[PDB]
Amino acid sequence: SLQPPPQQLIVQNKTIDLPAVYQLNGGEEANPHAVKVLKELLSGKQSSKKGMLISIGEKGDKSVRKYSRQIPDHKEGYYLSVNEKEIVLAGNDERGTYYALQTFAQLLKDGKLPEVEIKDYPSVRYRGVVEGFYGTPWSHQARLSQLKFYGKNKMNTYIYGPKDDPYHSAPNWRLPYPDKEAAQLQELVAVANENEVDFVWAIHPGQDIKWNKEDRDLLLAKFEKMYQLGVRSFAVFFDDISGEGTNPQKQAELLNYIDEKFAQVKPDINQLVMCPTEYNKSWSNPNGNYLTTLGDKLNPSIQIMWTGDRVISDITRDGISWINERIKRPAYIWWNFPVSDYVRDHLLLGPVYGNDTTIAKEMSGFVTNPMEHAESSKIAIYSVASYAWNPAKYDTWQTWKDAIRTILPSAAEELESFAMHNSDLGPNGHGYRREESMDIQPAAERFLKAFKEGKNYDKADFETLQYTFERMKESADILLMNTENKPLIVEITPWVHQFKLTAEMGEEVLKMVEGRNESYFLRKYNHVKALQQQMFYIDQTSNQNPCQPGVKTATRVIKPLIDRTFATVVKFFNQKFNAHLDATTDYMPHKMKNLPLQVKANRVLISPAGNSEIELDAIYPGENIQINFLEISTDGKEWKTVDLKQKSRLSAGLQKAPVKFVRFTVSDRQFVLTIEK
Ligand SMILES: CC(=O)N[C@H]1/C(=N/OC(=O)Nc2ccccc2)O[C@H](CO)[C@@H](O)[C@@H]1O
Ligand SMILES: *CCC(=O)Nc1nc(OCC)c2ccccc2n1
Ligand SMILES: [Ca+2]
Repeated sequence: SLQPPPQQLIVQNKTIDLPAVYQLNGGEEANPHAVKVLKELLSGKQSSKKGMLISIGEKGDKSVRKYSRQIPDHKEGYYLSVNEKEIVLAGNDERGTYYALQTFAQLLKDGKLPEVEIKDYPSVRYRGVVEGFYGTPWSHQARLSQLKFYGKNKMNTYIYGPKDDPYHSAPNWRLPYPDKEAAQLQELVAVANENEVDFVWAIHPGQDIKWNKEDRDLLLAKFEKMYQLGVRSFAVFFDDISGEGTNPQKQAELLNYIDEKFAQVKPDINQLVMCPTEYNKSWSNPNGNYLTTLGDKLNPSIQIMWTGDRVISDITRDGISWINERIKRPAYIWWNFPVSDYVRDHLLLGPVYGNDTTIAKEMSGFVTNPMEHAESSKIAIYSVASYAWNPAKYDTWQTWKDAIRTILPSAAEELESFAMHNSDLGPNGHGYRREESMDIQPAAERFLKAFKEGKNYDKADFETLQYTFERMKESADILLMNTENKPLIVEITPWVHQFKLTAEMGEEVLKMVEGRNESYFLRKYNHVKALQQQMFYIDQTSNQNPCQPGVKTATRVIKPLIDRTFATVVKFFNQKFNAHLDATTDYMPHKMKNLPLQVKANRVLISPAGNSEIELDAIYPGENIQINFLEISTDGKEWKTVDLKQKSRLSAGLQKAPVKFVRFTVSDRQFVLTIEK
């Protein structure tokens, strides 16, 4: 179950016991970070000249002289061997020896090891994570846990650049970090050194940069300050800006100046990376030369980032050849998944897939932009680690499961059950979607076809939907009480509650389908109406972010099935008993075309596309109104007019006037009312 899978592996079907007495060779000349891991696995057991020999070292150390032809000639490569007589842990360099110990740890199970020989190295030079999303940046504790996660999975790159960090971007990118933040970054560097991770500190100055010597010197003095805190890798981001910062000639000259007077003057600087203004094909200029200007001017040692054909996209062979021909070097991939800062009411916990597995030679690096929930991003981050190290053997679904069993061994099935139905994005401006609920979709669709048109449904499909809802409630309850990874549970709790209510509503709707007598039907109908109101309450109190507030879950297949079945059986009931039950699926306290009202924060809106009127559930102080292509009231009858101001964009302030009724009548497609709460 080795992850990432080695490049060469030979297994024997013999097993040996971890030596109760051993003899260590090279503990004083091999990588201290590797030796530490090794003595943790050996602790309690006896060290002496007598007993089984264990040899650790880098190529060149006396300890591994006998094995120098077995060691691959690759950066961060290594050689591992286990048999009845000895154990050999030999890297090509110090990082190779560490990675050798990471594979060693997985092999050890029940104090036993397999007789095995491994020769291994990475297909992609730089592999890791870039924290470059919009929203609440990762807490200090989350980042400490991230960096240890990367070393176990042989990730060698952590790029720091949260967009909402003011000392990284606007407005204070010229200012050194305050003492509290500086000591915290100094600890992150230490921890990342211990885990063999390059800490890349980025800076995002392009929105108000001036191409003079004052800003150029200040950017360097900040880089020097970051250097004093330990940083040895650096990046400059020019994404999502307007104005003079988009000049490719000035951008290249700045990065070349950083190379020659900073990166070439220090003794120990590693990566130097920049992100271009045009960072995807769809947004580049055909009548232009931005990318060819960078490609010709940028020093060859400086990397250039790229998200692919679009802002959210999969990386193909056509797409990477399109950019490599222009920038005149292999691209440094910035892959925007599972980042969710444009769909903040969803969790994206599905598998990693869609990236070509034969283009390892065509890319300098590969980093994933994750979500603001750090522990939840581990599922996809684990998969990127596997993909980037050995793409030729990358198995999508098997790594998704292996990730889940590593993140939460105590309740892995319960978490897989949760993630299976929390992976799609819903409709979004990028048109980027993922698979969800694929195992139950066939039976779901067959049940609803037959149900809508009087035919009998297969009893097996009906039982498959009952089995689903029942297991959903098991996982929700078990996950909420799980203390193995308390940070993970805290992140997902609002979705876990909504998950459970979805499942309860599902069971009640299926009982409406069975529908024995009239009295039972109305009982289940009233219970569904209560569950709807409960889902509304969570949606309005939990995760009230300023962008897409609320909580959505199981949206691709499960929620449409429950809503469509509820609407259908309610209409059959009204036809049979001549009744007038409400068939609407989402609770809404306000009232009144078929466009439903929405409540987002303190806003009340109509969904975008004598006359008509909106009635609130009470009186509220009014703030403003916005319409895009006349009167208000508090009791219905006594109205009053306020006029609008145009600039498509009609606005008007209410200035705290009491309001309950709003009307538009016949005078000269968003439509929003903002109130005070
Ligand atoms: C290079 C890159 O991806 N930049 C940002 C990025 N921005 O892409 C945009 O949506 N760009 C944009 C679109 C409209 C207005 C302003 C910027 O995409 C990622 C996914 O949202 C964000 O996390 C990144 O910070
Ligand atoms: C919820 C507020 C919001 O949408 N913030 C946000 N801003 C930007 O761009 C700011 C220039 C953004 C870009 C890409 C993805 C998400 C984003 N969110
Ligand atoms: Ca050495």
